Amino acid sequence: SRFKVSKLMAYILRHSPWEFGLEPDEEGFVSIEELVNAVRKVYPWVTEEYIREIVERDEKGRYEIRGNKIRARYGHSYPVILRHEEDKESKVLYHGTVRRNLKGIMREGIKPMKRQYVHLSINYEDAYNTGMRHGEDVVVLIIDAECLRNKGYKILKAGKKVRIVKHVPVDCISGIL
Ligand SMILES: [Cl-]
Ligand SMILES: [Cl-]
Repeated sequence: SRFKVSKLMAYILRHSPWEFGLEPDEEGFVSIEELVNAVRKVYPWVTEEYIREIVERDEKGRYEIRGNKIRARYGHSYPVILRHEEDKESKVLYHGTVRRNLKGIMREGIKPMKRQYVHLSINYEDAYNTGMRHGEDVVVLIIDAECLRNKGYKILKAGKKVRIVKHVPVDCISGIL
C-alpha cells in the first residue's frame, strides 16, 4: 500500500538512510534509483514510477524530487540545509504543543529540536494533531508571522501546510487556543 511504502520512505529519508546504504547530500537528497533499491529490500514490488506517484499524491507534500534526487522536505533527525521557498504571505501560523511546555515557552520562546527548525502550521487543526504526538493535554499557540519576519526570521514553505522557522520569540506569540 501507499501508506506502508510512504512510511518506510519517510523513515529512510528523515532518520536512517545509512542503514539502507544511502548517503544523503547536505540538502537531504538521495538518488531515487538507490531509494527504489533500498525500499525493494522490504517491498520488492515497488518501482521508481510508484515512488514518483507517492511523491505526487502525498497530501502533506512530504517529499520533493528534483531530477534524479529525492528528499523529505521536513522532519529530519540529522543535519540538513533546507533552502525552501520563503512564505511571505502568511500573517498567522500555529504551533501545537502540550500545556506543560507553556512555562518554558513563555520565558524563552519556542526552540527547535537539535537546534534545527521549529515546525509551524498554516492550519490550527494540523497544529493540534501535531501537538497530540507529545501528550494528551494539547494547546495551540497563535504565532504572528509578520512580527517574526520583522525580527529577521525567514519562514520557509516546507510542506503544503508545514512551515519552518529557526526560532519563535515570546513577543511573536499572540494567543493560546
Ligand atoms: Cl501537558
Ligand atoms: Cl513524530
